[PDB]
Amino acid sequence: AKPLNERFFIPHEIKVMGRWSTEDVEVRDPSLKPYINLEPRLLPHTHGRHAKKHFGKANVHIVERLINKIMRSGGSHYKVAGHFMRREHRSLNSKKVKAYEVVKEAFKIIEQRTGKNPIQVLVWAIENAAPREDTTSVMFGGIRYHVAVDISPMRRLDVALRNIALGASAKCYRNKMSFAEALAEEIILAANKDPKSYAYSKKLEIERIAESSR
Amino acid sequence: KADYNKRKPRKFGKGARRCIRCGQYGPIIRIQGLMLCRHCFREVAPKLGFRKYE
Amino acid sequence: RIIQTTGKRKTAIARAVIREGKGRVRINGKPVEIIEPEIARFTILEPLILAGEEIWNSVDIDVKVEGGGFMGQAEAARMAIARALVEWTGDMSLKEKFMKYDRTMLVGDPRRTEPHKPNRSTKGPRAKRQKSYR
Amino acid sequence: AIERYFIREAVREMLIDEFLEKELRRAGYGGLDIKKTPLGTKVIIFAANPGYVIGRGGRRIRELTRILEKQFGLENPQIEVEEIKNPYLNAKVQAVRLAQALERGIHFRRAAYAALRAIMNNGARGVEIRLSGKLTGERAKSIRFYQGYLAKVGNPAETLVSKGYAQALLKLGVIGVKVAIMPPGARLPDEIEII
Amino acid sequence: KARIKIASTNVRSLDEVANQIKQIAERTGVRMSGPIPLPTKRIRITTRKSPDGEGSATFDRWELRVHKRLIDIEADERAMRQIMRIRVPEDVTIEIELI
Amino acid sequence: ATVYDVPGDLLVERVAQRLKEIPEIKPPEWAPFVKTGRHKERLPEQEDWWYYRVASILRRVYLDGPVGIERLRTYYGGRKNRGHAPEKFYKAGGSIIRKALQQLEAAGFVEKVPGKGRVITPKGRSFLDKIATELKKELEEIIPELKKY
Amino acid sequence: GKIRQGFIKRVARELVNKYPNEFTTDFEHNKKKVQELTNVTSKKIRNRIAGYVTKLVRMKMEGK
RNA sequence: AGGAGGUGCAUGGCCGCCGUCAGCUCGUACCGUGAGGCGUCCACUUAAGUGUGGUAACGAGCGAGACCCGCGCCCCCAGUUGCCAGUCCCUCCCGCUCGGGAGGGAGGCACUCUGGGGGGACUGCCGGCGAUAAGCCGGAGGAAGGGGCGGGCGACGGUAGGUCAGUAUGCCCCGAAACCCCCGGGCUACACGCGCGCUACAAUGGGCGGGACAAUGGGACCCGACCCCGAAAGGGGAAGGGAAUCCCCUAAACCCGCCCUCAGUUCGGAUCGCGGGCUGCAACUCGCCCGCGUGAAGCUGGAAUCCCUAGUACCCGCGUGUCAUCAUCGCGC
Ligand SMILES: [Zn+2]
Repeated sequence: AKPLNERFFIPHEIKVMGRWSTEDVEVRDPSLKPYINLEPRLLPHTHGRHAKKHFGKANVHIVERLINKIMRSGGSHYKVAGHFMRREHRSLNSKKVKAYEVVKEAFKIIEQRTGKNPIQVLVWAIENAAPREDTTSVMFGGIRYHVAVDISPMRRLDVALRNIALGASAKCYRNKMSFAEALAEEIILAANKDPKSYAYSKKLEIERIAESSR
Repeated sequence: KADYNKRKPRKFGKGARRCIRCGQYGPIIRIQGLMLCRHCFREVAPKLGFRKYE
Repeated sequence: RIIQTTGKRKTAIARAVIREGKGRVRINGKPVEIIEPEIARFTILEPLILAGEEIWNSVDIDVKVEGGGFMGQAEAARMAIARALVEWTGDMSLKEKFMKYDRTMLVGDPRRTEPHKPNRSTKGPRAKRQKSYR
Repeated sequence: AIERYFIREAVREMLIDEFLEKELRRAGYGGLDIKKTPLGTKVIIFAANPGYVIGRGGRRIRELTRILEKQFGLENPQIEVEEIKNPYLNAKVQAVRLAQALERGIHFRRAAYAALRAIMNNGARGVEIRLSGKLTGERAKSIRFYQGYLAKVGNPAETLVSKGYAQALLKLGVIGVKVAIMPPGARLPDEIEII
Repeated sequence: KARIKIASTNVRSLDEVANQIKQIAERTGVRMSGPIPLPTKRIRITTRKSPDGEGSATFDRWELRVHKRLIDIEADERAMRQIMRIRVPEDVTIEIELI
Repeated sequence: ATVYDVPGDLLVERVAQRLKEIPEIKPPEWAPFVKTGRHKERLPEQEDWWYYRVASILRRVYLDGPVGIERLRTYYGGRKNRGHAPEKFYKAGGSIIRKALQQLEAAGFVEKVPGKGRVITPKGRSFLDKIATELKKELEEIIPELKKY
Repeated sequence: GKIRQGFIKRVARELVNKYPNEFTTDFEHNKKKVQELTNVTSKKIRNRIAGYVTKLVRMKMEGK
C-alpha cells in the first residue's frame, strides 16, 4: 500500500516528526505563548516524565500533548454529542504507536488540504478553541454565589486540546470517517472558526455562560 | 466378615490428604510437601523458620 | 580500538560496542535502517542525528539487547549508543547538547514496576474491587 | 530438590517438639534440639525438673526413645537432658508454670504478682503478663500486669522479646495466659552511648 | 578436581564454612576457585490470616530463603582429607563430587 | 548480503514464490480442508498458503536452527476467541509443520540433527542468501541508506 | 516531615557540648567524627546526628 | 470411646472494624470535701501527644518515630551450571569476496548477571519566609531532595462484631443412637430480586498469510526436548533435568499486505444436532477438549454509583494455589 520509502523513512534533521519544521510557526496571543512549546524535537515522546513535576507540562511538545490526549477512549462518565463512547478493548488508551500514526496521518491530510504547516494550523485551532472566562461558585457567609472567573493559560490549553480530541472522537464514532480524517476535520474547522467545530462551539458556549453569570 | 468401620484406600480427591497436625480436609497446603492445614501452617511457620519480610 | 557501554530500561539490557568504520549501525544483527515500528526506529536513531552526519559515518556500532518489550529495548539501545558516542568523541559540546535535549540519554531511567497488592492484585497495586454497600 | 530435605527436617522437629511438650508439660519443658552424627542422631531436651523427665528405673527414657524412633522416624536417637540456662528468662516455661498454678487453685491476682516479682528479681528489663478468660464471674474478661521496659511493635520487638502462651483447664472453662519478657542487656536502636 | 556444594538457611554459617575451606586451600597451596554464590532460592507462601470467612480479606506472605555456594578445589589426598573433617554445622548441608 | 539484511515479510513471500518451482514442495491432499491451527476461526484466504508457510518455516529453521516441531508449534500458535471466556494463547497443529519439514528435507534444504532438531543445509543457506541479496539489491535503489551495509 | 527526633537532638547537643573543638562546619568531617566518637550503627542516624551537629557549630560561629 | 450435634450471650487462640488514627497511661508535687483536674493546656510546626517557646509542674512508659525487607547509582571480592566483548583455529554462506555474515572449538570474565561486604542523600549548600530557633517554599550539584520509592511491624481499651464447621475447651444433649463404615441421590433445581465479573453492542475494527519483544514461578508415578502417526483434540517411543546445566518457554497487545466499507453485517457468540478424544474405579443427573452445521439478546445505556495522583490508571497476556480432569477465581509477573 504505502510506498517503501515512506515505510522506511529515515530523517536527517531535527524537526517534528522528521517532516515538518517549526521555524516559521508563530503564536499571536501573549497568554499562551509561554506555554505553547515549539522546541526542536523529532520524536514527540517524553514517556511519563514531567507528570510528577509541578507545571512540568510547559516543557512538553505540542504534538506529544495531542498524541497523549487522543490516546483515550472518550465518553466514559461524560456525554459529548449526547452519546457515550465506552469502548474498552477497542480504545487507543495505552497505544502510543497507534496514536502517533493517527496524528501523523491527520497532519498529512491537513497539509494536503490547506497547503500550510500542519503545526501552524494546529496552533491556530488551539488559539480559536481556547476559552477565556468561565463560571464557578464561591462560598461566603452561609450561601454560595456563582461568579465569572478568568482561566489560566495552562487550563486554556488543556481545555482546547481536550475539546479537539473529544470532537474528533465524536465525529469518528460509528461512522464511515476514519479517526485521522475526523481529527484533521476538527483541526481545520476549529482554525476556520465555523461553529461546526465542536471545540469552537464549546468555547462559544462557555463564554456565553460566563457572560450570563457575569 | 468384620470388614467395616474401615476407610477405603483413595489415591486422589480431598479425602486422600490429611493435615498431619489436626487432620482436616479442604484445605491442605502441599507446597514443597508441607501437607499442613492452612491455619496450622499460619500458626507454625515461625517455628519452621519462615519470616515475613514482605 | 573499541569502546563498550551499557544501558538499562524497564527490564531491557543493551550492550553496545563502538568502533571506527563506515557508519553501519547494526542492532541484534539487523541494520538500524529497517527497524520497525517507525517510533522505535526514531527513538534509536535520535542520538546519531544529534551527533551529526560526519561522526555517524565515521564510527560504527554493534548492539545486543535482551529483555523487555520493543520500546524498552529501543530505549536501552538509545542509552548505550549515546554513552558510546559521548565516550568515543570525548568532547563536551555534544555532551551538553545531549543534556539539554534529553537528560536521560546518558542517565538511565530509575522507574520500575510497583509490586501488586491484594484486593485486585492482578489488576495492579492501587486497583481494587468496587464496593456495593446496600 | 534441596528444599525438600530442609522442609522435612523442620516438620519432623516441629512434630517431635509438640509431642514432647504435651508429654512433659509438667517438667518445665523449655525446648530441645537435634544434632546429626555418623552413628545416628542426638536429641538434647532442656527441662527445669529432670527428675520427672528421667522418670524412675529408666522406663520413661526407653519409651521416649521408642516413640521418637518408630512414630517420628528418627534414626538411632540418643536422648539427653539438660538444665534451663535461665528458667525465669524464657516465657514458655513461666507461662506453663503460671497455668499450672492457676489450675492448682492459687488466686490469679496473687499468682501473677508472685510470678512477675520472681521474674524481675531473677533479672529482666521488662515483663508483661496477660490473663484472659472467665475470671471473677461468668462474663469473661482480660487483665494485664506489667512493669519495666518492653517493646511490642517493630523488628526489635519481634526479635529481642521472648513470648510464650499457655492454657489452664479450670473446672469451669479455660484461661489463656500470655507472658512477654525482655532479656537483660537488650539494646534498642533508639538509645546509644558516647565513647 | 572436587566440587563442593554448600547450602544453608543462614548466610553466616556458609561464610564460616567457606572461610574454613579457603584457609585449608591456601595452607595446602593448591589452586582454589572462590566461592561462587548461586542464586538464592526464596520460597513464598501466601495464607489467609482469618480462620473464618467473615471480615475483609487479608493475607500474610511467609518466606524461606536458602543460600547456596559452589567451590572447585584441585583434587589431592592431603587437601581432601583436610576438608573431609569440616565442622558442617547442623543447618549447613554439604555435597561432594569428583570430576 | 544475508537474511539478516532484509525485512522478513518480503524475503518470505519472495522465497515462497521461488519455492513454487521446486517439485518436492507440493501441498498435501488435505491442504484445502484444514485450518492452520486450533486457535484459528476459518480457513486461509490464500489458495497458495502452503508455500508461504513452508517459506516461513525454512526461514525459522535458518535463523533459530536447530528447531523442533513443538517449538515451531509454539511460534505458530496465537490467541483464540473462546467466546464468553477470556482469550487465551494456544499452540498450532503439528501435521503441517511436520509435513513441511519432511518436504524441505526431501528437497535438500534442511537436515535433522538427532536429539536437537532441524538445521539448514548449505544448499538452503545458499538459496536463502541468494534470494536475500537480490532483494537487498532491489531495495538499495528505493532507499539509499542500505548501500553501506 | 524532616524534623529532628528527640534522641537525635539530645545526642548531638551533648556531643557538641563535650567536644567543642572536635567538630567543624564541614559535614564530611562531622560525620566521620560522630562515627568515631559514638557507637552509632545506622547510616541514617549517624548522618542526621552529624547534620544537626554541623548546624549547631554554624549557629555557634554566627554567635547567637 | 466417639459426635462437622445446640451454645462464639460461658471461653482460649487468631481475624475484620473505630485506626498506621494519635492517642492511652505512670512516680512525686499542686488544686478541689468529692467524682475528678494539672502535666496531656496555649502560639507556631509536623503525617504524628513530631518539635520549639510560654505555663503549676518536674520526670517517665506504651504507641509514632526508630527498626527489618526489596528497588534505584558507585566501589571491593568472587566466575560455575552464569556471560562471549577482544585474540587464534576449523566449517559454511553470500554481491566471488576489497568487504560482510553464521556455527563449533579451544580460550577469556572484559560487559550483563548472580551474592557477600562497603560508599552514597544527611535540609548537605545558596536565596527567601517564619522569631534569629521549631520548621517551610524554590535553586545548584546529583542516580536518587525533602518520610528517596513500595512493603512488614496495628497501643491501652471497645466492638456480647465472625469463628465450637480448624485445632483446644466448660455445661447440656445422642450414646447402639446424632458414633463408625458402604452404595445411590442432593449441595449443580428455577416464574423471579440483588452483589461482583467475563463477553459484546464494531472501523480507536472482524478475518486471512507474514514479521518482532518479557518477567515472576514450578517440575519425581513430575516437567518432558527430540522423533513417528493424526485435519484438531489427541496417540506411541524417548534424551536431559533432584534443577544458574534439561523442560514448562519463540506470549498477547503492537507492526506490514490483502478482503470486508457502516450493515444485526465477514459485529455478537449464547442455544442446540451429529461425530471424535482426555482424566477418573465410575462422566446421565454432574467433568473438560476439538471438527462441521445452527446463529438468541445486544447498535453506547435513567435515577444512582465505584477505583485511581506515575511506571500509578487504562489496555493485554503469562506463572502459581486449588488439581487424577476442570479457572471467567485468589495471590504475583
Ligand atoms: Zn490443620
